Amino acid sequence: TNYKPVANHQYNIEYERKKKEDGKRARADKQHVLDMLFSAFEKHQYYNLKDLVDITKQPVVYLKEILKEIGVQNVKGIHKNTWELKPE
Amino acid sequence: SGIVPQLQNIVSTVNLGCKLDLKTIALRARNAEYNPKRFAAVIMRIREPRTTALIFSSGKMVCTGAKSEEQSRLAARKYARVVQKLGFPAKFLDFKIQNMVGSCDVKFPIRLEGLVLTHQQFSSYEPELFPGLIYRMIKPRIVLLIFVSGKVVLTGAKVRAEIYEAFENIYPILKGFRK
Amino acid sequence: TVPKLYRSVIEDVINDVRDIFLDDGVDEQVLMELKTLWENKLMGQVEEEPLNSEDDVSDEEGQELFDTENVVVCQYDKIHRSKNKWKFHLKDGIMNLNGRDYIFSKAIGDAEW
Amino acid sequence: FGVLAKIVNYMKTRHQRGDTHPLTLDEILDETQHLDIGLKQKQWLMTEALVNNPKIEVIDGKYAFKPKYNVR
Amino acid sequence: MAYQLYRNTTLGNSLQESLDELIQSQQITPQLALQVLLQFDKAINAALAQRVRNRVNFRGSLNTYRFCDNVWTFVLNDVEFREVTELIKVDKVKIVACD
Amino acid sequence: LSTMIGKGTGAASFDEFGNSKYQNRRTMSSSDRAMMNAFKEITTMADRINLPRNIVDRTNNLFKQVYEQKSLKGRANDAIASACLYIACRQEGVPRTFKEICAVSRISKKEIGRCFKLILKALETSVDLITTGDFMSRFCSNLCLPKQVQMAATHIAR
Amino acid sequence: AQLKFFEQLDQIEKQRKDEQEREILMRAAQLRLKQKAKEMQQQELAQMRQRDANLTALAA
Amino acid sequence: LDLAGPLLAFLFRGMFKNLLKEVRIYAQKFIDRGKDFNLELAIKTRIIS
Amino acid sequence: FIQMSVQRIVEDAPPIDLQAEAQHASGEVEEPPRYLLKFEQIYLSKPTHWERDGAPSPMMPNEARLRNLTYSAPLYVDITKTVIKEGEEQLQTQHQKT
Repeated sequence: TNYKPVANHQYNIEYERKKKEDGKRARADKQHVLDMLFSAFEKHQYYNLKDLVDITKQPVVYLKEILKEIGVQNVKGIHKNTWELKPE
Repeated sequence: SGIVPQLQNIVSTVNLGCKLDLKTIALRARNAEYNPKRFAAVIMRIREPRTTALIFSSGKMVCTGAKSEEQSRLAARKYARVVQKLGFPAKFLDFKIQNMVGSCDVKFPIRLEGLVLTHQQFSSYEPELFPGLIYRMIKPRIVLLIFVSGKVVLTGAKVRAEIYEAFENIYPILKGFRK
Repeated sequence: TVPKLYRSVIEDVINDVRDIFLDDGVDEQVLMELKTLWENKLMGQVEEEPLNSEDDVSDEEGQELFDTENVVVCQYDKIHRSKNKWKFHLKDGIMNLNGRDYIFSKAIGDAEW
Repeated sequence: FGVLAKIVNYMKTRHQRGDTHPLTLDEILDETQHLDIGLKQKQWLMTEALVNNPKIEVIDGKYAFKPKYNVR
Repeated sequence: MAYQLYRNTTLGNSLQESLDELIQSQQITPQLALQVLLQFDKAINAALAQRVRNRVNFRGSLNTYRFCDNVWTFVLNDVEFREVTELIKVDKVKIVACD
Repeated sequence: LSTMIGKGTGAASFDEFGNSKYQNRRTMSSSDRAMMNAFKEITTMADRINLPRNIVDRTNNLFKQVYEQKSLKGRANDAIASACLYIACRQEGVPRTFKEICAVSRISKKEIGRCFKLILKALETSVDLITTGDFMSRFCSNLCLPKQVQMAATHIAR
Repeated sequence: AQLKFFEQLDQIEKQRKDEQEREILMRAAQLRLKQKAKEMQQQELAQMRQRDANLTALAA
Repeated sequence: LDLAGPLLAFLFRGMFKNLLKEVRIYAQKFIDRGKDFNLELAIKTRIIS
Repeated sequence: FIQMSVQRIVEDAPPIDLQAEAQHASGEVEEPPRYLLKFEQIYLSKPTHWERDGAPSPMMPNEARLRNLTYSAPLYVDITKTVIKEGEEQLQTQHQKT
């Protein structure tokens, strides 16, 4: 019975179904993305790009472009160089 | 040979030469749908030519489902005119047929095993993956799906001449393996 | 049946707006007056650039402008289409057919294009 | 507070216009589609906290001259 | 700031007209009217979700369809709404769906 | 052309807070580390279904040729390794079904098949068509059927 | 209106009592601070939630 | 005197610990991704043998 | 060794406990699932040799001497896997003779 022939592993099909249902994150308008970013920054001062991507629910490239427009990367002793959501 | 393939689908790409707003097109068009989470273009369908077109924000459009070259061009023009009616400066630039699909029947069963044995350099027969034999013709760059029932489907053609020539090339070979 | 559901909805709505009426500092008589009025109101072209060569390639757009005909507003769980037909798993929603309202939980639909 | 950083970005684009003039908060809030209520007061407390560290210069009187180096 | 589906129906229209009358009378402020509409939307969504336990069916033909921002705008003709208890006939229908 | 260092003796080897071996040895290049990981995965997959070592070596050679040819650089490694294992089984004359390879590989059957087609094109080689007699031995043995039953099934299929 | 000002002063006393009468329950197991933090978190959701309303009104 | 049994028991103790370690690592990767790892794939058969 | 020590070594090993590292950055009230594995009931088969075809067959000792094979027997363990996703339901799937 071990290693029985299966077309696709069960866990993989579940994961694929979840990903397909969720879909790719859509590129929203600059205004709304900026507003969401500013509220997120209001929560507190420092954000990592990964969790910021999770919060904004935007493509990584588009979010990086918008964030490079205003925010600036600071090299810091927290753990690493991260983004700063304050424009100045 | 006495048999001519009949086209089942034609893919043609044309550039409108102007950027577009996908959301506006979706809101204002009749049969258009836009799901940026699913796909980045706008899917529209017209019943009279019985075709479907994908419209991108870059101004390039792809028309599929047309059974004839004239139908493809007319459908592309109709989609461009619909977009133009929505206020955009849509044009008809560099219309081209990217791919054509044709189907036919040889009216006899075929021994795909012998065919792949004889033409292993061009044949690919994997019943586990797909019951139809895949033949990659070289002189015309055409891919043929040959089935034991005799149905043959040709794809990858830019002009109808390629479809007809590929079938003309493949027919004697298939006749050599009649079951 | 549907009127009874409407009355239950009235109760839910008033209960839900009580807290807002307290938050905004407005007196509670507004809710009574609102309910009274609401109930009363209810009961060879080489140069191909020109696209003008074709005309009347569309249909009347006034249907969406009118919207006077019967209207169904609901939520969709799954919507599938296979080359001819549109299939509809519309979940709980409301329908306005010939003025009379209909309420449903599961709606199944098949249509042709 | 995020809307406040957005106002900072707004006045940055205002610098980009080159028509920078002594302003105040109400006109910016109006042109940025935001209201004038006690919310403006709490965000103005935040804004004065900003005036304590306004590297993007936001002074109270005739102001907004951000660039530490600025001639044209 | 909610789903905002049932506003363009008989119930939502009646509520909106009543709010308009009170606004004309100055009894309620427009912000209060908007808040009432939002609360009504929440309550109606919950009520339809919970207190409705009937299954319906329908068939017909489709003449138009649209999709944008997860909003379907189907337009069917000669629809027959079939239910186990009753059958209803309609010449045309517009189905607006959201999720 | 490398070496590596151990702990050695207990004295100055570990320093201020246990420096260890001054370091961690840190050897090689990706054009070899990736191939090494693929070889390990191939051995694991083969042992899962008790494939002989000659089939493993043929799979390793096929993977080396594919990996250096680089037409499948975009396809994930494990899919290439699984397809190579399938091709090696086919060339050795003991084919395993795509589902059988998927049973031991995290890669789905569809991706294995696509990489199999791509590897066939890249190598410009071919595999003999499978016949019903190829799978009779394994299927009958796994079903614990008698030898006469296996012969009857083979004859019936042929 | 003067009476309404007095009622507002009473509501301010009631909020102080509620915040402090249990800034003590937490200690026995900062309440105002926690409430403020909770309020801060909603702002981001509210707007992500809210502008959808604007587009849905345009769509329908 | 340590005969064949105790010696092989010592070796098998070591190797089963290593096998469980490898299962832990392999499963942890998939768990972090949120896929529901297959136990049969996790077990590295070569280790013990 | 085979009868007792192998089974005792399997049982003595602590159960494997696994959970995600605060995946999805949500409320995370123990939201990451907990996966627990416990090995049990070890089984040994008779010495077996699998051919190039993959068909199992008994391996006689003399054949092992002549063909330089190794005289070994397959070792199988029952494994029980429990998933605790804090969904108020725990599912304990069992894998037999792994």
